[PDB]
Formats: sequence, C-alpha cells, structure tokens
Amino acid sequence: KKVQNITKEDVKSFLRRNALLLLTVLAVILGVVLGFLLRPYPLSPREVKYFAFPGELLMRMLKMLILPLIVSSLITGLASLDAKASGRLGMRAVVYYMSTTIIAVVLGIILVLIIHKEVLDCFLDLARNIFPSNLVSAAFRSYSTTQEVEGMNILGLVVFSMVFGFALGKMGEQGQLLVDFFNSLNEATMKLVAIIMWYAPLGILFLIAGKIVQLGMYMVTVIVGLVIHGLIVLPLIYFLITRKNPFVFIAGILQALITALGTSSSSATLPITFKCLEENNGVDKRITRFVLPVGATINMDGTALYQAVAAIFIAQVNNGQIITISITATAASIGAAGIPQAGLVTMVIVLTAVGLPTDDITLIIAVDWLLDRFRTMVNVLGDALGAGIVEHLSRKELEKQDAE
Amino acid sequence: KKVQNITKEDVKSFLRRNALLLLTVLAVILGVVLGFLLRPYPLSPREVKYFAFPGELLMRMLKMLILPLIVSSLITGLASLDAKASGRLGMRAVVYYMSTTIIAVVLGIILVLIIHKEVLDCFLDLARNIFPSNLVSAAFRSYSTTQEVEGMNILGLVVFSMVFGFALGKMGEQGQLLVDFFNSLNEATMKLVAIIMWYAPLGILFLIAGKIVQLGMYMVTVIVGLVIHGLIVLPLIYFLITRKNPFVFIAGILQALITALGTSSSSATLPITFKCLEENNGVDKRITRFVLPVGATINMDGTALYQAVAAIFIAQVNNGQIITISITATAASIGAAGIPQAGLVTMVIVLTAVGLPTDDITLIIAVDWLLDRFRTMVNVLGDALGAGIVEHLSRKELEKQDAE
Amino acid sequence: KKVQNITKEDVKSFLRRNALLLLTVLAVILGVVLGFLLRPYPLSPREVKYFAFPGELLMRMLKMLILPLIVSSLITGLASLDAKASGRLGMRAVVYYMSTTIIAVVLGIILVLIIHKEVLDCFLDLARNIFPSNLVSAAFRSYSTTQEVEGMNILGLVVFSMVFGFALGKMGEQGQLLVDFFNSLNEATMKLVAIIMWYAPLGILFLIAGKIVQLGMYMVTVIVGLVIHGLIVLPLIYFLITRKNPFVFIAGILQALITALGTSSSSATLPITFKCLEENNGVDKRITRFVLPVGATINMDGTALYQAVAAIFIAQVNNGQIITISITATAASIGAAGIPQAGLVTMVIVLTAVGLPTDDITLIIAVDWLLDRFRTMVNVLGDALGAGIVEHLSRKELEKQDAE
Ligand SMILES: COc1ccc([C@@H]2C(C#N)=C(N)OC3=C2C(=O)C[C@@H](c2cccc4ccccc24)C3)cc1
Ligand SMILES: COc1ccc([C@@H]2C(C#N)=C(N)OC3=C2C(=O)C[C@@H](c2cccc4ccccc24)C3)cc1
Ligand SMILES: COc1ccc([C@@H]2C(C#N)=C(N)OC3=C2C(=O)C[C@@H](c2cccc4ccccc24)C3)cc1
Ligand SMILES: N[C@@H](CC(=O)O)C(=O)O
Ligand SMILES: N[C@@H](CC(=O)O)C(=O)O
Ligand SMILES: N[C@@H](CC(=O)O)C(=O)O
Ligand SMILES: [Ba+2]
Ligand SMILES: [Ba+2]
Ligand SMILES: [Ba+2]
Ligand code: NA
Ligand code: NA
Ligand code: NA
Ligand code: NA
Ligand code: NA
Ligand code: NA
Repeated sequence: KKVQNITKEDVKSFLRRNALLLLTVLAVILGVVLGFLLRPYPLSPREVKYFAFPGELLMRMLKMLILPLIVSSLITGLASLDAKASGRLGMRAVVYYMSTTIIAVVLGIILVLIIHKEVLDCFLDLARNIFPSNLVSAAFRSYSTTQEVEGMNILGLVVFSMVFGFALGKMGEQGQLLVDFFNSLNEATMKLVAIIMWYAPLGILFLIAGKIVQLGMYMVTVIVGLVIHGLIVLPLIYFLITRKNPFVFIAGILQALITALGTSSSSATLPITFKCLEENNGVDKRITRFVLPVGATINMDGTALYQAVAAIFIAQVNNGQIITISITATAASIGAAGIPQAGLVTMVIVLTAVGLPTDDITLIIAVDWLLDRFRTMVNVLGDALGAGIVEHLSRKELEKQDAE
Repeated sequence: KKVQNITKEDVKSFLRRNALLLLTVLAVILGVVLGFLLRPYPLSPREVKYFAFPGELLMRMLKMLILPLIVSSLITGLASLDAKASGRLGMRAVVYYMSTTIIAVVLGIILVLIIHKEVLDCFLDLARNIFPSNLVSAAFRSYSTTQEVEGMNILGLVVFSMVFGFALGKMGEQGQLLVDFFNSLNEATMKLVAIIMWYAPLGILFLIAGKIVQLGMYMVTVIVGLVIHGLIVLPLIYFLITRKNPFVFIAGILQALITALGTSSSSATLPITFKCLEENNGVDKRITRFVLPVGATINMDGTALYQAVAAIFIAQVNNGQIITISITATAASIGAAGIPQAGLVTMVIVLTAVGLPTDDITLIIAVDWLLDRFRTMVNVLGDALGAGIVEHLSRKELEKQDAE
Repeated sequence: KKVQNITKEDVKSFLRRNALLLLTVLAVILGVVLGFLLRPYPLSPREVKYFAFPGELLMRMLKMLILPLIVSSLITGLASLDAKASGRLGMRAVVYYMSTTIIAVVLGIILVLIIHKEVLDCFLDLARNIFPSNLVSAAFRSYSTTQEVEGMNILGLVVFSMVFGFALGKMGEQGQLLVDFFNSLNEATMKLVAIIMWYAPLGILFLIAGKIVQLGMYMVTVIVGLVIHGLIVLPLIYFLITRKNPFVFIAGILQALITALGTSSSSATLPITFKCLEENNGVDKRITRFVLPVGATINMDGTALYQAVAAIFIAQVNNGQIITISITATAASIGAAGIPQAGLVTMVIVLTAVGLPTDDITLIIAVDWLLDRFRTMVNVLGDALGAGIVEHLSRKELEKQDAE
C-alpha cells in the first residue's frame, strides 16, 4: 500500500469534492495556530467573548435547529414503524447502547488500574424531566430542584415525541395528515442545516481559538483510553455485524466528528450528524430518525470511560467497591446531557457512591474542556455506527415498508 | 331491591370489566391507610416530597396534556358548529352555568344560617388574562400585577381557541385543513390519556397519602352542604331535563371524580373527564369539546358553596349585605382557576365586599386541602352533567351536521 | 375646487361607509379633550394605569396577533416566489429601504442646521438576535447581554420565517402541505384583526388620554421635519414610480396611521396595516406578506430623521463628523425595534460615535412620547407606500404566478 500511495494520482478531484471537509480540517489547524499566537492575554474575559463570538453564532444556529429536528424525527420515525417492529428496533438499540456503555467503563477501569441539593434529588429531577409538566416550557426549560432552570428539556421532548409518533401510528388514516406534516418539517429543517454547514469552518476556528485562551498524566490516560475504544474497539463491532469497512463509514461522518471537537455538544452536532449519515453514508431516514436522537442524550461511551478514569484518579491522590463505579458511571452516562461540561456535573453521583468527596471535582475542571471535546466525538461516533448496525440488523422490517 | 341483592350473581364479570375503576377505589382505601400508618412524622418536608413523588409524577403527566387538549378541543368544536348554532349551544351552557352557580350559593348561605396588591387589581388581571399579549407565553405563564407569574393561562387559551375555531368555521374549504389538523391532535392527545389512565392508581395512592402527612363544625357544614347539592340537587336537574337515570351517568365519570379527590385540579382531571364522557357515557365529541373546557375554569358549583359558607363562618367568630355575598361568591367562582387551593386565594374578594378582614383566611387554610378535594368533585360533576344536558337539548343541531 | 366643495352633495354616504374611520378620528379628538379635562392629577401613577387600561387591553390584543402574522406571512410569501424572483423583489425592497432612510437623515440634518454594557455589545446583541438559539424562546424573549430580556424577538422570527419559506419553495410538492398550512393560519389571524378593528376607537381614546396625563423649539423642528418628509417627499416618490395618486392611497391606510399615533409601535399596528393595504388599497397578498413585516423592524424613516435632529440638538447646548451622524442614524434606524420609546434607547450609539455624552438623553425623554407617536406614523407610511411601489415594479413576476 505504501508503494501504491507514491503514484500522486487524482489530487485535484479530492480537493473539489471534499472542499468543505478539508476547510473544517484547515479550520482546526488555523484555530490552534491563531489561538496560541494570541495566547498572551492582555484582554479581560469580556474581550475573550468578543474574540470567540464567530464561534458563538454557529452555536446559536445549531441550538436553534435541534428542537424542530428532535420533535419531527421521532414523531415520523415511530409512525413509519409498526407496534412490534418499533419494539424490535428498540430492543436492538437498547442492547447496543447498554453493551457499548458497559464495555467502555470496563476499558476505562482497566486502563486506570494499569497506569497510575442531594444525590437522590439528581435522580428525581431526571424522572421529573422524563415527564414534563408543560411541553411549551420543555422546549426551552429543564427542571432543577432548589426550580425550573434555563435550557431545553431534550429528554422530555424525545420521550413525548416517541409516544406521540406511536399514537399516530395506531391512528392510521386520520393520523396520516400529522405524520405528513412532521415529515415536511423534518426535511425543511434538514435543508436548513445544509446552509449552516458552510458557516461551520468560520465558526469552528474561533470556537476552539477562544477555548485555548499528576493531572497531565491523567489527561493522557483518558485521551489514550478513548483512542483504543473509538478507533480499535468500536470499528471492530461494526465489522463483526455489518461485515463492511468501518473506517470508510467513519470518513462519511468526519464533518460530524470535527464539529463535535468544536461544540462539545452531542445535541448541537446532532443536526450535522443527521446530514452526514443520510447523505454520505446513505443510511435510511426511518432508522436515523430513530437511533440518532435517542443516542444523543443516552449513548455516551466517551463519558462512561471518562467517569471511570476521573473517579479512580481522585482515589489515587486520596489513597467490591469497583463494581459500584462501573454501575454508577454507566448510570451517569445515560443520565448526563449532550451539552458541554455535563461530564463533571454528573460526576457528583459517581464520587458519592464510593464515599469519595465531591469537592475533588475542582481539581479536574481546569483540563476538562479538552477531554470534553474528545469524549463528545466518541458519543457522536457511537450513534453514527449505532444507526448503521441497527439498519443492517433490521433490513427485513425496512423491506416490508417499501412494498406500499 | 334488598332481597334482589342477596342473589350473589355475576361477581367475576364486574371485577374483569371495572378492573381499573376498582383499583382507583382500592388506591383511595390504601392511600388513607398507608398515610395514617406513616403519620408519626420524624421526616422533614423535603422527605414528605420524596414520599408523595409517585403522585407528583401523575400531576406532571396530566398538566402536560391539558394545553394540547384545551387548544385542539375548542378549535374543532367551534368549527364543527354553525355561527348561530354555536350561539344557541353557548346560551344553553351560559344559562346552565349561571343557574347551577347561583343555586349552589343559595344552598350554601341557607345551610350556614341554620348551622352555626388590591381587589380591583384582581379584576383587571382577569381582563388582562382573557386577552393574552403573547400566546406562546400564555401556554406556560399567567399575569399577576406587582408581573407575569408561572403557570398556564387556561382562560386566555380557551378565549383564543374559541374565536380561532369560529374564524376557521367562516373560512370553510381553506379552513378545513387546520380543522382536520386539530382534530388529529385532539384524538392523538386522547390516545395519550388512555396510557396515563393506568398510572393513575399508583399516583392517587401517594397523592392522598402525602397530603394526610369551631373549624371542625365548619368542615361538616361544607361537606354536608356539598352532598345535598351534588348527590340530591344536581342529579334531579339531569332527570328533569334528560328524563334519564343520573346515578348511572355519575358511575361512568367515577374515574374522573376519584381523580378529582386526588389532584384537586379541574384542569388536571379534565383529560380523564374527557375520556370518561366520550367512552362510558357515550357523549358526543362536538359537545364535550364545547362544554368541558369552558366549565373547567368557569362552572365551579363546589367553590361557590364553599365561598358562601367560609365567608359567613368568618363573620360568626367576628360577630341586605348577604345579597352581596351571593353576588361576589358567584363572581369569584367564575373567576377562580381549576387548580388546587384557588378557593381561598379568591376569598380575598368575597371578604372585602362585606367589610370582613382578609387576615381571617389564615384560620381556614389548615383544613382547606380536604374541602378542596371535595369541591373539585362538584366542579367536575357540574361539567359532566352539564355536557349531557346540553347534548339532550341540542340533538336537532347535531342531527343537521350528521347529514353530510 | 373650492367652488366645487360648497355643493354639499352625498354627506350621508360618507358617514355610512367610513363609520369606523370617522370613529377613530373622533376617538383622537375625544381622547385629547378627556385627557386635558382630567389633567389636574390628584391620582397616583397606579390610578393612571387604571385610567389608561381600556387602551392597555387593545395593546394586549394587537401584541397577541403579531407573532402568528409575522411567521405565517413570510413563510407563505417566500414560498409563493421563485429563487431568483424573491431576490429581485428583495433588491427592490432593500434599494427602497436604504434610499428612504438616507434621504430622511439628509432632510433631518439640513432642517437642524438651518433652525437652531457597551456600544459594541449593542451591535453583538443584534447579531445574536438575528440568529436565535431557541425559536420557542424567540417568540416571547429577546437577548440583552449583562441575559435574555422579556419581549418577542421580531427580527429572529422574520429572519427564520424568510429562510424557512424559501426552503419550502425548493421542496415543491412535499413542502406544499406546510405552505397551505401557513396560508390558512395567515387568513385565520387576518379574520381576527377585523374583530379587533371595532375595539380600536375605545382603545385609542384612553391610550392617548392616559399619555397626556429650548426643547420646545426642538419639538417643532422634528414635527415640521416629519411633515416635509411624510406629506411632501414620500408621496412624490410614489407618484414618480407608480404614476398614481398618493394621497388617495394614504387615505386607505388612515386607520393604520391613526392607530400608530396611539400605540407608537410599528409591530403592534402591523396587523391593522396588513388589513388596510389588502382591503382598501387592494394590494397583492404575495407582496404585503413580503414588504410589510421586514419594513416594520427595518424601514424607520421617522426614527432616522429623529436620530439626526436630537443628536445635533445635544451638540447645540454643549457647543467631517456630520457624515458619521448620517451613517450611525441610518445604522440605528435599521437596528431599532418597532416598539415605543425604542428611538431614545438606540440614541446611545449615535451620541457615542461623535463623542457627545450619553447622559444628555435624560433631557429629551420628557417630550419623546409625543414625537414617538409621530415618527411611528412615518415608519408605517414608509412600508405602506413601500409595498405599493414594489407591487408596481414587480407586476411581471406576479403575472407569471397567476398562470397556474
Ligand atoms: C428511555 O430511553 C430510551 C428511549 C427509546 C429507546 C428506543 C429507541 C432508540 N434508539 C427509539 N427510537 O424508540 C424506541 C426505543 C425503545 O426501546 C422502545 C420503542 C417502543 C416500541 C413500541 C411501542 C412504544 C410506545 C411508546 C414509546 C416507545 C415504544 C421506541 C431506548 C431508550
Ligand atoms: C366567557 O366565558 C365563556 C366562554 C364560552 C361560553 C360558551 C361555551 C361553553 N360552554 C363555548 N364552548 O363556546 C361558546 C360559548 C358562548 O357563550 C358563545 C359562543 C359563540 C357563539 C357564536 C360566535 C362566537 C364567536 C367567538 C366566540 C364565541 C362565540 C361560544 C360561555 C362562557
Ligand atoms: C436583513 O433584513 C432584510 C430582510 C429581508 C429583506 C428583503 C425582504 C423585504 N422587504 C423580504 N421579504 O425578503 C427578502 C429580502 C432580501 O433582500 C433577500 C430575499 C431572498 C432572496 C432569495 C433567497 C433568499 C433565501 C433566504 C432568505 C432570503 C432570500 C428575501 C431585506 C432586508
Ligand atoms: N460533552 C458530552 C457530554 C458530557 O459532557 O459528558 C456530549 O455532548 O456528548
Ligand atoms: N380546586 C378547585 C378550584 C378551587 O380551588 O376552588 C378545582 O380545581 O375545581
Ligand atoms: N416607535 C417607533 C420606533 C422608535 O421608537 O423609534 C416605531 O414603532 O416605529
Ligand atoms: Ba401508513
Ligand atoms: Ba365544513
Ligand atoms: Ba408551487
Ligand atoms: Na452505548
Ligand atoms: Na447522556
Ligand atoms: Na354553574
Ligand atoms: Na373557575
Ligand atoms: Na427606508
Ligand atoms: Na427598525
């Protein structure tokens, strides 16, 4: 293959086709250079916000499109499938989600054992958010007992849109108008992400430039720990089921992985991960609208590995019970939101379970932002390969719907 | 009939059909037992909230479904009827609402005469809420001058949805798409209340268990006062108009009356009262979507009797003007919200009208919760019998629509 | 013409046809009389709010209908036009908007030369509001860095609805359902403004009555300055393009100009300006839904003249750089909101540009309310004549759509 590469054949065709994909890679390279060049800070945090503003605009655009996407996706997705067909596709997703989150936490504990307001209120608020008291409120607000904190209730909307799509599925002819209504809205918001995809290189540049303006050994532990899980463990899972090339599939969702390294939000990168699967990897719309929104807030393999490493790292300094780490890190992974720094916020639960003090989180916070950008990528990669595996396992159910 | 009852015939068929209805009755019996058994409180109010949490979840589910129900109901209801046909059905509802609220206040004053920030701002805020400045805000917020307090503006949504449904009625063919849109959404949210109906026994149990964790004579006055109005006065009104058995009709809405005793909210129990009339009592959808949402926030016969008893009870301790009590108690009844403890909040208006001090409300508050659960039932019973009476009086208008 | 007027012919026919238009003129005459008669104030501002309450209700009704109008208008408007056809109609609107705002600021500076938290944060917040992070939030909230202040994000909704309508235009057949959905909603909210049009005389009366309960020379400068621009400059622009009578056109939108003098909000008067053009002046719905919502928040000729006069008036007391006044007054005109007193709030930007102190705004505030009612009229007049000019310039594009 090395001798085959020195041919220097068709380089112009690659630059013309992957123009936007190369620009985002160029944005990361220029974003690290520009940020480190302007690293001596004679500027107030107020002036840092002005500097990272072109990246802040991209976030506003992405955060905008999440709500009409999540809602339209599940309502059409759960209506496109039959009562038993949705349960089978669901069980395939649940089995995949639980396995990948438990294998990540096992890899996380092994790698850290080789290389050296209440907790109950955090559980009740999750159950309170799964059942929102007002849907209009849920679209822009979340519950946090002291009462209703700012920011979208993604979980409550996924749960409602699921049941709502299933109810229209039972309605048939009457329910067809609303299913056709939400299918128009999904394609309408998808045609809107295509426009936002061109602003992305300008945004990502200033988004990472503004953020670069014993713990060192720990940083390597997670970063190395994620490379093993994401580039060796997860691609082999795809090859074992689909029997197809995983690194060719990972290349299609590169624009979704590069944006994750910028935003650090599974929810914010979801409208682009939808565009990456449905277009370049030619994944079925009926399953992307099924696996992708659920995996965004639940399938967090990168967080579960981070929750296992950072918890034991706290015990290393402070100087059976390791089984409860693998349980609560899996529990906090599914719980945690697909938004930035939501990895350390849910670490309160994993530390209290073993008896470790929660005041130790302050030590990690400083380097969190860099690991957050890497863990989001593993969370995006999980749903992306997660859709492809479900599609390959449910082609029989998909062929029955194509009859008409 | 006593000799006819000792037959012991078909007991298995009753347990299999009314399985869910018996479970809610069992939930009330178990809810009183469990609450009184755990009555010695070595637990903080924080721990009481944890105990009544399975009941708190049911409330979140019910409060959720009120907004898409109220909106879809009136828009289709006012569009299903003609310009003059809606005015006639309206006049039948208004006449029924005013009569039942004035007869309840007359029964209330008689029973209490036998057995021993500004008021203007409370009126202006009602007129401010009837015309909401922002519909999206109205869906989760209400006005309260100091500015816009938390909680749905049910009145503003009923008023807007009414006019909006009437405007589509005039639009005909163009307006048919939106009428067909909202009819899908109404049946979609109705299929969602069927699912919530199974959680109800688990909720109601902890909802009443958590709440049980001269004023004594007063408690009997209202409780006895409501039994006369609800079980003797109101069923005879149905028999005088429909010429049909009222206690057989009351049995159909038992799941709506039992839930009222738990939630204490006419709005929260409205999605279940809709399911009780449309199914078991086979009431027309065109009139339930017309009488039920309006009666939920206006027809409060149980509150009007409570407002008459509690006002004179305050004068009994403190030691012509009784005509103003019957007027303001009727005025506060129509005003007051279909939510818990909204009976004492509107008592400020009835006490200031006669000159009695508003600081006397503090005496009643302690026992209010128990009477609140009983008065809600009389408010639910009023709309339920209220729909059946309107349906019986408007069959000619209903037969004209069935031609097509 | 003077001899032709003494005929006293058909006076009964004018009172029967323009009954509502004469009532609003009568409301202004009675509103000035009633307000000045009750001018000796032995009443607290709390009692002033009670007095101006019948005008406050009209505002609640108007503010209500703006959000479903703005959203439905642009989505159908941008879908009714072709990709290149919307760009041409857009360029015609942009050219008209920039010319009228630059000619108003030139007239403003001439008339004042004959007759004697940060500024950057105000720019960033505009760019933050053009891209809203949550559409449900945008419908009732706006951004203001300290974080998200109360009141509708009109600009974010106009920008989203524009792109959304354009995306459905590309969708064709699939996108037709949603275009037909939003066309029903536009006509539904238009049939709702017809009802609010009858409350208008009662509202306008108390709206202006409550508001009348060197700076004197300055007041005349702007008032005279607006009469030249609005009644002499702007009608001649219409006559130069359309070749039709402008004062006959101004008569059709009189109910929209009289309401502006009451509300002082281009957004609040927009649902009535829509009813005035589409009915009395028989303007095409495809262009009113295009020019009117954009012009409401951008085309502010009355504000640009006010921003030029009041800035130089501040320099007159305090005792090349005049070019920056004409630039920033145009910049603040497009920026400023179509709501009351938004003329002095954006004056911070025009005063800082030349070096003048922002603390001088306190001097003008006292008389602002009267000039605000007059400048809103010039902003309403600008969009109204602005639609008629675009319609006359784009009849070829309109005739192609009428083929079907
Ligand atoms: C709590 O966190 C979740 C929510 C969802 C899921 C699965 C999933 C994915 N991915 C999607 N899109 O739909 C369904 C799933 C089911 O397991 C069940 C499946 C289902 C099948 C049949 C009837 C249903 C009725 C209502 C809701 C879901 C239903 C839907 C997994 C965990
Ligand atoms: C203020 O508190 C209320 C609101 C509503 C009602 C009545 C009602 C009930 N129940 C329902 N569903 O609709 C109408 C009612 C009318 O009286 C009038 C009726 C009506 C008839 C004809 C045209 C209308 C146009 C707009 C609104 C209502 C209209 C509608 C009574 C009191
Ligand atoms: C920033 O403040 C504004 C926003 C809008 C406008 C113009 C306008 C008016 N009036 C309306 N109704 O639509 C469009 C305009 C364009 O210039 C462009 C035009 C347009 C043409 C072709 C494709 C488009 C795609 C997305 C958005 C607008 C598009 C739409 C002017 C200034
Ligand atoms: N940043 C992660 C969540 C986390 O903070 O753990 C994501 O968005 O996927
Ligand atoms: N609880 C009553 C209202 C009240 O408190 O008076 C209801 O919801 O019907
Ligand atoms: N009152 C003006 C805006 C301003 O205050 O300048 C309008 O609504 O058009
Ligand atoms: Ba089907
Ligand atoms: Ba019809
Ligand atoms: Ba077309
Ligand atoms: Na997983
Ligand atoms: Na998660
Ligand atoms: Na009544
Ligand atoms: Na009421
Ligand atoms: Na202009
Ligand atoms: Na403006």
